[PDB]
Amino acid sequence: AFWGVEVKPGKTFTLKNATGIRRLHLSQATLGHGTATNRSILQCNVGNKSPLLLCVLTPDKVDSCQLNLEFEETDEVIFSVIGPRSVHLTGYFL
Amino acid sequence: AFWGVEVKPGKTFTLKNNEIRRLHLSQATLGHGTATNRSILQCNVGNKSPLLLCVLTPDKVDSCQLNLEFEETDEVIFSVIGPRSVHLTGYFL
Amino acid sequence: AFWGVEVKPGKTFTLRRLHLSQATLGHGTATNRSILQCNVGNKSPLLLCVLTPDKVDSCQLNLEFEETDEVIFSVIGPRSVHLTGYFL
Amino acid sequence: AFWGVEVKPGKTFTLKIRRLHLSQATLGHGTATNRSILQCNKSPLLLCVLTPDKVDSCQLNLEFEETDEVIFSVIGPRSVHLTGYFL
Amino acid sequence: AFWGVEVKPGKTFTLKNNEIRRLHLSQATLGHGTATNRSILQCNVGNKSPLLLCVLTPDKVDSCQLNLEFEETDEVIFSVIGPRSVHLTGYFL
Repeated sequence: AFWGVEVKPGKTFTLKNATGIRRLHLSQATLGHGTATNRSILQCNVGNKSPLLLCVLTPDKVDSCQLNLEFEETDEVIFSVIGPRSVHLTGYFL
Repeated sequence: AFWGVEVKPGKTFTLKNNEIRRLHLSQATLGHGTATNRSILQCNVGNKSPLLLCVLTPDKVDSCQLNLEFEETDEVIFSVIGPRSVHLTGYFL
Repeated sequence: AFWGVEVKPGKTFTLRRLHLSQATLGHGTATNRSILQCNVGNKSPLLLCVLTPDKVDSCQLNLEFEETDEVIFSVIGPRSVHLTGYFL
Repeated sequence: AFWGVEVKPGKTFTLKIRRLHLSQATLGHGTATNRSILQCNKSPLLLCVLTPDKVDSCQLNLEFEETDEVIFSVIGPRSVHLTGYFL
Repeated sequence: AFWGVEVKPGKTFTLKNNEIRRLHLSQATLGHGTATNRSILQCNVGNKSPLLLCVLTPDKVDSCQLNLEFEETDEVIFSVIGPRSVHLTGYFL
């Protein structure tokens, strides 16, 4: 059931499917290790639709936060991180 | 299925349930900008008196959980009062 | 499904299963805190949350009610509290 | 469905009705500035810490049954209002 | 239903399913101590690379919601990096 991935500052995670589609519950975003003080923003693109901000993590202030989103899509979902430090996404499949 | 929209400052998003789904609103995140004044997320199902959903303060409370649910015949109008947009995210069912 | 009410400082609201999701501090310039209180019948009052202006302006509750008994929400403090949630 | 109890700074609460969902802990009335800790009982586990004028309430979202040990205690100067609902 | 364990600093707790239940991890609370450095909750499944679950900072963020669920064939290794323990609480099913 458990699911998780570290999305890195220049890299992107894509969630695709393979005729069946699983439903993923994204629960938590946690700031990764680093010394940089600038914030990291978690961003999401479904297809070509404009990107949506999921959360903002500020080192030593808001180091992790709840998301509780759910994904069961026919289009690929692209998570990206803008900022100096990676974001650990954790959750579970339904 | 995933759902989301960026509500710009001083603008309105309208949720229609015409052609019928139940939306779970999960998260509100402050958008990009340099302004330090707060943004308030507002909701009105009807021309009714608006109810406050949450307050986002730059560099203090940049996002917050909502966990509201909508399944209405009337339109639902979300609005943002403040200098920076609010990204609403959630999911159907 | 959506449900909500603004409980004014000097006022009480009286209430199948309602999921109370969110409490948000209302407009005003007062800096004193507001406390959300709940009286279910002759029972002693229980505190649901505390909102402090410019510090804790809203918070999750995630409570549920379906009560043959009358539920009375009240706010002690200078500013109103917007309660939001949903049925079922 | 609604459920709640004020656990006083020096008193223990036990559950004695359905599958209980503990949702919220709120600091009770008082002027004391010292922290209050909510504890559960076997070595006891901390559920949350509430600090006056800093963290006055917080989410829990745990599930209990009377079949369980279920011994809640509060260590600190101010009581803790536990609120939630039965399943 | 209730479940919980204190993961001591630098130590490991193992969630083992065999003989199979679904555990809902709800809450992480910082344990007793005077150290001001942060504690990080970490999760491994088998020999894969560890994922960060949450960060607890003394006197700032002393506890936080997790709402993770586990129902795996392999052991789950929780670990704490930092000076103070982390009390994990949750429930089965």
